[PDB]
Amino acid sequence: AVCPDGTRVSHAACCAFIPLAQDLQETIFQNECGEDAHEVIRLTFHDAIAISRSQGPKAGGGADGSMLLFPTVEPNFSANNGIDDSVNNLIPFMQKHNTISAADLVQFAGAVALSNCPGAPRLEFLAGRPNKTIAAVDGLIPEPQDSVTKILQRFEDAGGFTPFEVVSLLASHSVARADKVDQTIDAAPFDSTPFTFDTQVFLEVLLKGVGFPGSANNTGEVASPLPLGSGSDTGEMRLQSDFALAHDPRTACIWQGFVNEQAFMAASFRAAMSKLAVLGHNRNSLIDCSDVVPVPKPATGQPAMFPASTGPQDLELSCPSERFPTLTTQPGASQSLIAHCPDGSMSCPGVQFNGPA
Ligand code: HEM
Ligand SMILES: *[C@@H]1O[C@H](CO)[C@@H](O[C@@H]2O[C@H](CO)[C@@H](O)[C@H](O)[C@H]2NC(C)=O)[C@H](O)[C@H]1NC(C)=O
Ligand SMILES: *[C@H]1O[C@H](CO)[C@@H](O)[C@H](O)[C@@H]1O
Ligand SMILES: [Ca+2]
Ligand SMILES: [Ca+2]
Ligand SMILES: [Sm+3]
Repeated sequence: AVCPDGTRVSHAACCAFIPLAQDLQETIFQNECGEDAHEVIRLTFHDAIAISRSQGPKAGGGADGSMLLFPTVEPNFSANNGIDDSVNNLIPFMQKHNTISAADLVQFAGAVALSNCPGAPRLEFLAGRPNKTIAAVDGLIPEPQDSVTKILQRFEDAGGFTPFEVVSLLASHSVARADKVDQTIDAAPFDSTPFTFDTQVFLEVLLKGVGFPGSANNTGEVASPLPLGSGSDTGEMRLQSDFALAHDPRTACIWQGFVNEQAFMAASFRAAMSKLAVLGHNRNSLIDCSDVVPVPKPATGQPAMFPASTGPQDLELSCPSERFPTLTTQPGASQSLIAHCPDGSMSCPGVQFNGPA
């Protein structure tokens, strides 16, 4: 088909996603992999994972837009703490771009946001999820204090995910920060490059922790290898769950497998997101609109590196059968601050709408 703007696309049904991408980029992402992109990418996962094979359809409809359609239910569960701002940012798009369902809007917006993160894959995007569902029940969202057994079980119950797929999806923590785990600090990143979809998170979670970016006894948090912060440039935070996954016998070799393996990490993330984005649906019933997902920013191609203040002597390795790669170390005697802002500054407040969530 040829869309009103002149773009030739695979299917006429995909045309409406072109002005939706443009509006999302102009209004909330500004083509950056920043705070508002990060919040939307987390929303794609919390919308989709709230589904349970064992409990039946009444527990939740998966990638069904339930967070937007029932903004006062799930966003208020304690495991969904902080999800409200992303829901309030996307509801105005649901109302304006009103030929696209809330469910499709959530997944597409996640794809567009990810496209702004250098090294991300260009996600598959299928369209056609209905615009009516139910509110999910509580307890379906994994939490950072959860054990690996609990987490792997949640993902298997939700959609048959394998432990490989689960760790693959956690490549999203390469572009992720925390505001609620420690109430005294904002936007504590999970790796030293939270605006770049690289493999640093897999490397850095394997370093010995030496302190905390904020206070020392928050639920779901463990010691960080790069806890130094100053002004708005908050130190790195480490989640108990990511730490546990990196060291458990079921997942340790998969975790290490992504260190310094950018294209493998990106292709694996894409395959698992392909599955996540259609939870609650038969993929044979959705039409393929992958061609209207923006082309991602390319990585620079540089290998992973130990941040200054760290080195191979700091590794806490857990995979007996695979060789840890030989990496260089960024020069410098002490930790560099991790920038609060994509252009390296500290002053970049993201667009935020008020709303019902
Ligand atoms: C065991 C599974 C996971 C757990 C327990 C987990 C936990 C968390 C926690 C606690 C935060 C911090 C929220 C805050 O306090 O502000 C967070 C942030 C984030 N997570 Fe995860 N997560 C997991 C899986 C995922 C997956 C599968 C994705 C996406 C495909 C995802 C994407 C992100 C993003 C992008 C952020 C950053 C949001 C922001 O910076 O505002 N997470 N995660
Ligand atoms: C999907 O459902 C939502 C919620 O019912 C619809 O949102 C309404 O959209 C109209 C414009 O079409 C607005 O006047 C309303 O304010 C919106 N309602 C709410 C509660 O925000 C949306 O239009 C539906 N989309 C599709 C494709 O059917
Ligand atoms: C970042 O900053 C640290 C000091 O905070 C340096 O040691 C490093 O070389 C890099 O410039
Ligand atoms: Ca949902
Ligand atoms: Ca990163
Ligand atoms: Sm946030």
